Amino acid sequence: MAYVEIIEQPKQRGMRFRYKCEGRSAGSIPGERSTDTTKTHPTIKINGYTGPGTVRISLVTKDPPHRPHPHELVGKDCRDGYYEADLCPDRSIHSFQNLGIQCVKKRDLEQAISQRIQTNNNPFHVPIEEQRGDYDLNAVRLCFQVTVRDPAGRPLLLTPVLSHPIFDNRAPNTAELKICRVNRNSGSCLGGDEIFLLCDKVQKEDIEVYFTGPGWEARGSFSQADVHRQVAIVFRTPPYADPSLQAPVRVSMQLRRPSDRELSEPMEFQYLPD
Amino acid sequence: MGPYLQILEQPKQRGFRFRYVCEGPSHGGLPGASSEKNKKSYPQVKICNYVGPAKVIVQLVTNGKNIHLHAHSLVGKHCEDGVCTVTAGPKDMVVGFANLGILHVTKKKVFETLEARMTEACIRGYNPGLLVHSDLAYLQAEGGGDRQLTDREKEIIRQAAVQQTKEMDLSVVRLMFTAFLPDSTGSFTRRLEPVVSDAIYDSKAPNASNLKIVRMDRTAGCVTGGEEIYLLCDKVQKDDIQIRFYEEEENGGVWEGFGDFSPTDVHRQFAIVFKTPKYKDVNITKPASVFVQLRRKSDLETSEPKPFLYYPE
DNA sequence: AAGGAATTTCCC
DNA sequence: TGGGAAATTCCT
Repeated sequence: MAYVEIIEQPKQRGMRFRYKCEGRSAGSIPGERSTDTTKTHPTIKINGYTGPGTVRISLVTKDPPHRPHPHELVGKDCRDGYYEADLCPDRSIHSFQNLGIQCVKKRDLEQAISQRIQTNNNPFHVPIEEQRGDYDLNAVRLCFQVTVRDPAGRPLLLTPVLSHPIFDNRAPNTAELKICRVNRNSGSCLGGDEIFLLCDKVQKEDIEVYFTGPGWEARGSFSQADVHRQVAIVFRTPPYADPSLQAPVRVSMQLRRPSDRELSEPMEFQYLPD
Repeated sequence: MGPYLQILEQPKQRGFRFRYVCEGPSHGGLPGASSEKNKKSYPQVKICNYVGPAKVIVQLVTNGKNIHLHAHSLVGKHCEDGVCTVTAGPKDMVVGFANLGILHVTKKKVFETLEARMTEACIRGYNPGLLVHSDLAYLQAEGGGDRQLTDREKEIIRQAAVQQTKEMDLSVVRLMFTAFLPDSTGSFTRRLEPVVSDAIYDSKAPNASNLKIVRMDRTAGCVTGGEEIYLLCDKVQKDDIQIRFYEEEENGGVWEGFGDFSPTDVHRQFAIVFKTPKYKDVNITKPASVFVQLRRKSDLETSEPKPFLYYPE
């Protein structure tokens, strides 16, 4: 028949899930490689078919037994929670510019779930008793239950492919990593220089200041007590490999979260001689 | 009249975080303007030129321009329906209100909670139409077993419990003290001039919090000023905050400098990147110690002053 | 749209 | 007791 291949995966970490009351529609889901100027959008690529049909963009969970994720995907053509539209003919590459990821309070948890079953939302079909218990609200994998047509005009539902993980950047434990600004960016190649780093919310229990550099790797020394209300870290700089540098070395420093092994954008830092 | 309500002490006006309903059971109380270091103090009131036994009540009132019933309710002690009822009518008429809690209402449960509040007082003998609507100037300690608030008179409390719902200020509240003395047999009919205290402003309120400088980047710099300093602080508002350096002069005199920074320089209401100001006299030859403090442009409230040291170029 | 803050809840 | 963080409604 035909296969589904999502072209613009959803920006891993960027958007912040919104509650109904949160002015509902207040932005969409950015294309994986979106930029401040060049805005992109998640575009699917249904190969093996070129005509009409439908698309039912649903939202499940990030783990194999892909249960349907409780909170709704609102906006353009989004009904009862999911999304259901069509497929352009002279188009074998359709994108979705209009889709917010709304979150469900814990209070409204199981309700949203019943609303998941009362709507017949179950892309891979997982037994009701299985599709229960706990759910990972801070992350989802958009589903694509698109319908094509065999060589006779008969509708055909292909593989419900999943989108790369979408994490509620509002979630402290998986938001994006940013270094707003920093005290100083020079320090001695002997280390020990206290730095004041301002960052986007981080969880003290799970965070580190990572210092790269060809053949050299270390982290700044600090402590829980040194992270201020999740938006600042006062740490001491690490010794450089050469305890008697001869000329400025421009190493890199980025925020590192062990748990998901992710790193912030690198920031210039230059170790100066003794 | 003679016997009234004297507030011999009051809270600290700012410090306590008025807890809500789903925050847990009495995780604290309302202290008082008295640090002491060893012990402490709660809002203590008394009655001067008093009578014999007497029971004083207390209802949370709204700050605003027109004093009326406040949606929030007091909890614990002799409180019930947000109104504490204390006796303390032995020999002395000094009553201390300790371990009192304040429950914050939902930004939605205001109207509904208000309405009822304006009924628990109407029916009862305390603050009738003198804290709701001045059309029910009576129906207080009239002794009525339970006055049936006519579909007409109950609609008065409704209209009041409707307009006042849009004026309400959920972050500030004031304690009202109303004491009633005995009368005929033993019942407490007659009331003494009710007296409102100061505002206690919720702690979980940004524009009222207690300012503090947890720590700063550097605590010294050149008189020339203009040196960058990092400051980590307790929650503040970018638009309403300022760093202020100051010093004491001979006899009369106080120098004053403000840190140069844009609200954009305030990181998540917890940090500020600013530049030091020029010192009084950039001609000094010896280090001069000044004091730095965090201050709110609105209530001109300050913080614990920190010893900043200026030195020669 | 693309964010920063307020005030209730949630716990350590 | 506190009091920080997670939650979640509010407001450009």
